[PDB]
Amino acid sequence: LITDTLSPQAFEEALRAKGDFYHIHHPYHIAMHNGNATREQIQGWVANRFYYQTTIPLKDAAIMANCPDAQTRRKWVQRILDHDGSHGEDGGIEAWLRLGEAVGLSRDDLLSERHVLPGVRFAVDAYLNFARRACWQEAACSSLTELFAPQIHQSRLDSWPQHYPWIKEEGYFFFRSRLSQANRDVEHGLALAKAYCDSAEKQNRMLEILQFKLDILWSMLDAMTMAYALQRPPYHTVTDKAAWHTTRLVLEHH
Amino acid sequence: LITDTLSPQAFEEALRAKGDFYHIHHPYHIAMHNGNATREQIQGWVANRFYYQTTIPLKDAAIMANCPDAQTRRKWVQRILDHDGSHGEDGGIEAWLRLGEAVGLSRDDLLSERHVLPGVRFAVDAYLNFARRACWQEAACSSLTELFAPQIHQSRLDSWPQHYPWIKEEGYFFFRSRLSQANRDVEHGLALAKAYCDSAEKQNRMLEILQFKLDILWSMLDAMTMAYALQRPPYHTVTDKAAWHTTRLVLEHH
Ligand SMILES: O=C(O)c1cc(C(=O)O)c2c(n1)C(=O)C(=O)c1cc(C(=O)O)[nH]c1-2
Ligand SMILES: O=C(O)c1cc(C(=O)O)c2c(n1)C(=O)C(=O)c1cc(C(=O)O)[nH]c1-2
Ligand SMILES: [Cl-]
Ligand SMILES: [Cl-]
Repeated sequence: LITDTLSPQAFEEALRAKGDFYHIHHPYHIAMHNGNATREQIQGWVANRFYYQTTIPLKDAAIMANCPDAQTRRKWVQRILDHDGSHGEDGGIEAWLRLGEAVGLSRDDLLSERHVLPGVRFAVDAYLNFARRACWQEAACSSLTELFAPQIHQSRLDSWPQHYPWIKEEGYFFFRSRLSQANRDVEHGLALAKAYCDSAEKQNRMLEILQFKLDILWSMLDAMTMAYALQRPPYHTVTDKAAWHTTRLVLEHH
Repeated sequence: LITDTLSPQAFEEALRAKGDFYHIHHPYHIAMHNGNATREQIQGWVANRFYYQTTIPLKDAAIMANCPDAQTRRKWVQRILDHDGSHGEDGGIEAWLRLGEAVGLSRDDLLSERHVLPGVRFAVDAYLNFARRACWQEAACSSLTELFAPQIHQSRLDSWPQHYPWIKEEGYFFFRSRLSQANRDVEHGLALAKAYCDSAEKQNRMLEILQFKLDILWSMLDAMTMAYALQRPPYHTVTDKAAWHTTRLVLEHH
């Protein structure tokens, strides 16, 4: 715990130290990196991570709605454009659908969101609800797990082709695009964090907010582990079919 | 799937059939019932389920905030009284703390909420968030897993004394109190559902809301299983200490 307020430069390094808990250290990721994941595990990861990807623009729009500073909104909106496309070009959500196709899943497999597990849904929804309710500065700075993302994207680019040569080349476009996007994103996030977190109280709170974000990522992979590695998906004692709910209940009627 | 609107009696039958997916069928519950859970597994369950218990009055207050009908509010507030108590350590939250003491945990172990796993937190927070955002009728009716609760309370009253004689008597007061309270609650909840859900569209929607509620309960137990049965609590690959966030971030500073 911080007792005497860190300088902006020392505070940046305390945020970066949270990378010790990044999801690159989760066994599910480690198995994929080492070549020990199954195709079913890879497909399940791609289908479930699509729910996070399609939530990113929702959460960034939520931050914008709570942010009365036009300067900050002019920069932040680029995140929405990167994922949704500008306009019919493509964008990150389309690139994720192409990763789906590269691992053998149809566009409808991903777009239906029928394979998204409830533990993934509750973790990703927690991110959106924080973004809706927290002050904009706190919600914007919870993006800063992006500090650690280029390293994980590059790890996949380096390892997957050797172990999983059946994954089509087009599939890798998203990970390569993020090497530059995540870097520009954090150039903004860090400036915000270092300006805003100017007391020991705000610095400790922000570190706890970043821990919450890391917990979301870890918990998504825990749900995937139960379902696809341990043959304990929801209701496995009662049925062999998927029985969980499949609807963003507060955003869509059915 | 319902095509032609069910009668109120047939709709009740449809709600009751969802009991097939109730958490009495989860392996973590089954192990406790059969006498095969460890003292640590039982203590972890009591500490984590306290986060659900302390959220119930928050959720019920959220329902009331969204309910412009005074008649309904006059009935619903009794749920808040039941958990918070009319006076003194009276109430269900205090009874759960006494269950904590009966299994060997202090009041601070529970009140600090330091043992609450992120997967339990995100599932339970999903409940609260639905109650804050959905229409009051739908949020109220998501209580209807109470249809199945007296049986699970009775299962513990029947099995635990013999398997776990070290659990102190006073521990069993909460489960016994809920045999009557859950029945009083569902009298109202089922009357509301049968009156409100008077079209095929509303009936289909409500069965999906009840499934969402079932999925929350199942996912809480999946998180406990990872941490306490499978030796895979968060961050186990990089630390032996608890490193998850421990704060209701949007409701308390820290
Ligand atoms: O593949 C990954 O492991 C990973 C992790 C994260 C993260 O650290 O939050 C993001 C992404 N990918 C990603 O593709 C993405 O567009 C993204 C946006 C954000 C954010 O919080 O706004 N995180 C991440
Ligand atoms: O011990 C159990 O398995 C169990 C289950 C549930 C449930 O079915 O939602 C409740 C409770 N307990 C409980 O003690 C309680 O006070 C309660 C209120 C509610 C509700 O949704 O408002 N559910 C439950
Ligand atoms: Cl990224
Ligand atoms: Cl109950």
